[PDB]
Amino acid sequence: LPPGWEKAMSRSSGRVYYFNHITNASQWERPEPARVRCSHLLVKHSQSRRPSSWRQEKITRTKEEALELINGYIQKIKSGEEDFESLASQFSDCSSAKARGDLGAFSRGQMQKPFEDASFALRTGEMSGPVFTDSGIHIILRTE
Ligand SMILES: C[C@@H]1C[C@H]2[C@@H]3CCC4=CC(=O)C=C[C@]4(C)[C@@]3(F)[C@@H](O)C[C@]2(C)[C@@]1(O)C(=O)COP(=O)(O)O
Repeated sequence: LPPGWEKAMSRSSGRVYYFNHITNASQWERPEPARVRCSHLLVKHSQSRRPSSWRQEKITRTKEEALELINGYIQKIKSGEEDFESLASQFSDCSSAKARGDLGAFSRGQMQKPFEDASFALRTGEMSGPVFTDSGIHIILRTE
């Protein structure tokens, strides 16, 4: 399949699914651009390189607590209960929250590598799983 995909077996149901080890995306169905546009939702934690945001002057949550928050947001976005944009605007620990998480367009070479690799491995309209950087934990949405 496309870059980074492996076949796996559901631990609960036993049904085949597909997992991407670059984006941390997972899906039931069987699955590089010079520039991409992405949005993100960042949840910071106490070990983030800058443990502060517009939401909270001192970010004290643990990495484990941050991951739980990220996992919950992913659930709500995938279920359609919430839009990615809505959750980014409300809960992202990044100044880009004011722009619905939009970071604009970019080529490779500009940023932290796990974020870059995930961004360039996503298809248009596809969303990542939890992506870990020195900043915290990200959900990334490729928009263009
Ligand atoms: C890992 C994220 C993603 C970064 C952005 C990727 C795209 C980009 C390309 C550029 O050419 C210039 C800027 C951006 C838009 C980008 F690099 C930056 O905004 C920084 C981003 C969000 C980031 O590193 C961050 O979350 C820093 O947060 P803290 O510093 O608080 O730890």
